[PDB]
Amino acid sequence: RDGLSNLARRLRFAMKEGSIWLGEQRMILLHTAALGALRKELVDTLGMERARGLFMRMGFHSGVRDAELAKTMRSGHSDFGMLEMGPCLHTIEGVVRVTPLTVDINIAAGVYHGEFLWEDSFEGDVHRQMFGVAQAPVCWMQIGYATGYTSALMGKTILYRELECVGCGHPHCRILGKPLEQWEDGEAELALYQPD
Amino acid sequence: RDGLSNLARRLRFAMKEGSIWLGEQRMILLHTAALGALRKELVDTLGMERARGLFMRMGFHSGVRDAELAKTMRSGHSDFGMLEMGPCLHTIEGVVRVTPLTVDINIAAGVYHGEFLWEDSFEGDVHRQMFGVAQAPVCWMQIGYATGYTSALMGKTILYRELECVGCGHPHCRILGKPLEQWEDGEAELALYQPD
Ligand SMILES: O=[N+]([O-])c1ccc(O)cc1
Ligand SMILES: O=[N+]([O-])c1ccc(O)cc1
Ligand SMILES: [Zn+2]
Ligand SMILES: [Zn+2]
Repeated sequence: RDGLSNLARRLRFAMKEGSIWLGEQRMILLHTAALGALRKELVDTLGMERARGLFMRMGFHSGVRDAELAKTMRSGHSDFGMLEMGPCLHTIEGVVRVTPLTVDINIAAGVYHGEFLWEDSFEGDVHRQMFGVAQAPVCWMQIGYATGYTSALMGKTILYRELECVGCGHPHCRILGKPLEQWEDGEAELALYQPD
Repeated sequence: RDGLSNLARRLRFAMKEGSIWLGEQRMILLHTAALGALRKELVDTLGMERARGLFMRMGFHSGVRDAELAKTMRSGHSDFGMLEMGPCLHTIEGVVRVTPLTVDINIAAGVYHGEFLWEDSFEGDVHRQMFGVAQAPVCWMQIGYATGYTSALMGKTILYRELECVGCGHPHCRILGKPLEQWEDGEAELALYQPD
């Protein structure tokens, strides 16, 4: 659409340089099976908790870099048209089919309240094939990205949580995003986003 | 070499289902910076040697899957034909631009001795900006890839090693693949491909 066809110009493949660039960031195409295998080794080795952390932060970094890109395409787009580049880029990257349910966003006022549908989550899919169906949501990297993108664009922390997840048997994933303090457990969600 | 054009049609973007396909494998587009940041956490917390193995093994799984795909369209393709598909896929993905130097392969006879030139190793050019110049070769995931690809192709253990590598500060990377039996340290090398 207008959010994908436009962000498509920022993507160029250079088989002449063996490289891929999305905006100003170099990219690779990576086999989901390969990342699933890495997940199983990290989970089995560092535990499920330490592992989710590592994936959430990898997602965060990715979401931030795409927010930088989006911000160079500010133009005459609204806050919402700004926001929607995130879901757009997430789709182009082959991670999930993002479907915005309802978004309330003002950047200047520090107001954001967002809810999205996720169809065909790579991360849920991969997780059931490696661990089987899961107790709690598994799209760690995908959530980190949401968190990373939206914080960067708002210049303030916006944590997301998966409300429903394909990893837990549900038909899809579903997520809610809102400012850190608007979260009861928001202090400790933020803790997941720190290395040391 | 010229199989780039052919292999490149196997790669489709399926935005409707938010998914990218290489043959029958689902792929994602991932920022090298984010991958760079996971490598750094892993090196800093698990040890440089222990992270090397994790990425080698992720590479290995990637390679085995491009070999699995290249084994579906071997219509009128010499053994060198099928071998050259690895470098192309690797290049196409955006991991590295690969120059075959001297390839000697006969699958039926167990014959394989390959040397390759690597320019623009994302990995070496990522370990460059996180740990500065390294001392030992640092394109772990990339080498794992060759190893997994050719071993799947030959039906036997082909290990690769880097002779030169940008992450050590040389102009370029250069690799040598050959059967396990023709490596001085081959058995300790095959050991890295096993998970702890
Ligand atoms: O920034 N956002 O609001 C997003 C970005 C990606 C996504 O999958 C969902 C929401
Ligand atoms: O199949 N192979 O021998 C390969 C594959 C990839 C690469 O970068 C070099 C060699
Ligand atoms: Zn999910
Ligand atoms: Zn190298």
